[PDB]
Amino acid sequence: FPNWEFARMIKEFRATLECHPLTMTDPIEEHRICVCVRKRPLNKQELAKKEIDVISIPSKCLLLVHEKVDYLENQAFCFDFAFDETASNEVVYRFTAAPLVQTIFEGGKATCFAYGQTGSGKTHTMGGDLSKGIYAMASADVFLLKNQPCYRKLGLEVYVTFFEIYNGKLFDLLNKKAKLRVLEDGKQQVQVVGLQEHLVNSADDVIKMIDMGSACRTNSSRSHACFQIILRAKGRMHGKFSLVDLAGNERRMEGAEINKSLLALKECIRALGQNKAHTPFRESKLTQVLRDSFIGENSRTCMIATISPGISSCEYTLNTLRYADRVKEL
Ligand SMILES: Nc1ncnc2c1ncn2[C@@H]1O[C@H](COP(=O)(O)OP(=O)(O)O)[C@@H](O)[C@H]1O
Ligand SMILES: [Mg+2]
Repeated sequence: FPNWEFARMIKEFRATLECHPLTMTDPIEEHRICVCVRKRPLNKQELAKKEIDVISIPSKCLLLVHEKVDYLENQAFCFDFAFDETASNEVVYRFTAAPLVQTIFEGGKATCFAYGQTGSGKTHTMGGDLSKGIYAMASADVFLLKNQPCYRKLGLEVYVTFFEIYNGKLFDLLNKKAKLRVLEDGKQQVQVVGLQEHLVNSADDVIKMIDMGSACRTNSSRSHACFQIILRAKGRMHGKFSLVDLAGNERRMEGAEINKSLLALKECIRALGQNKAHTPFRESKLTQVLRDSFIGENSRTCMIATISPGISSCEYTLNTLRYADRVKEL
């Protein structure tokens, strides 16, 4: 009843729109830079306040934003994958993090980020509803891949880390929120001093670590959480996957550290894209710690831009989409 016949126009547009959504049998794609969008459904509180759903997904790659002016104006965005409200964590995982698990076994570096406004679904995507969770699904597949004959030969051990970044400070979530320190040497290599890697022999051990870690993390909407899977051959690093649940991108309080951090990340992803010798890693603790993952022939990244579909979040949604749009730009 409040926001005009805008809801009626949106419904009429949806009834005419013939859709071609993503399914689980669609072939997995191999991208150096994979940029996705994930729309979460309206919650019970949003449905109670009569929030209009202003997002449609007519294909595996296309996202539409419905704007009132006062007549319907539809804005289109194109991504590698667009996940609608029917997409489970399992479906999202398949097309994002899952193809990057093999990368770490070939001796590469992989990164996976969940980016978007607070309440959009980043933690739900990475950690789980409480149901997995990209961290758990990646961990499970790491242990399946290392039990295979090809890789069982390599003599690989699996280590894990889990830390958060808040106000330019790193805290170890597996070692009682200890304030670690990030150092850079004369060759631009970065080390997190005091960060202990934990040896794990099963995905069940990792789940206990994530749960141990998630219990620590607190507002958790103002911090980045980074979970790492590290493959070591004989103590020598073979491969690394870093999975990050970023701080909310929406904007007295502080959001200047977050915004510079997110801007720095975009530039680092963009630079990996262009196979550049230098990227502005130093501009944030997040990019400094992940420096190693934005360089190399066999370094790959995925970003999942999570969006809240309600009319009230429209401006924040457009900011998220505009940012994700500039992440994979030649
Ligand atoms: N795709 C989804 N399907 C169902 N519920 C979701 C989905 N994404 C998010 N939610 C729910 O919405 C709420 C907020 O999500 P959350 O992951 O905490 O957001 P964020 O980390 O981006 O701030 C939670 O109760 C969560 O389970
Ligand atoms: Mg969260």
